[PDB]
Amino acid sequence: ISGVSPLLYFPPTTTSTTNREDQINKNTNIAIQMIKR
Amino acid sequence: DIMVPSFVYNKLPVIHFLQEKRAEQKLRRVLDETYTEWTEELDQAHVTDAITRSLNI
Repeated sequence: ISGVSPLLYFPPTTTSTTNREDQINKNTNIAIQMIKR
Repeated sequence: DIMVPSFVYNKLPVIHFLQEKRAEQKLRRVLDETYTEWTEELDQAHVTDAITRSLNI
């Protein structure tokens, strides 16, 4: 890790609001699509 | 009244035996055609992998 880095690592959390329901809904839709294929 | 009846009576046992054997054969054929069909379903690991790719990870 030699060399002074320009920035301090911070969590990549930028989508502060990401409802669990939407994520599981998208997972379901992808799962359904793959199953149908 | 005498002859045909006697010969029918003589026939009865063999025919009964053969028909019993035939019914047993039918049952045996019915049993022999039964096979359990194990179905295969898409592994969920691939679904999880595709979910990860969609996240751009």
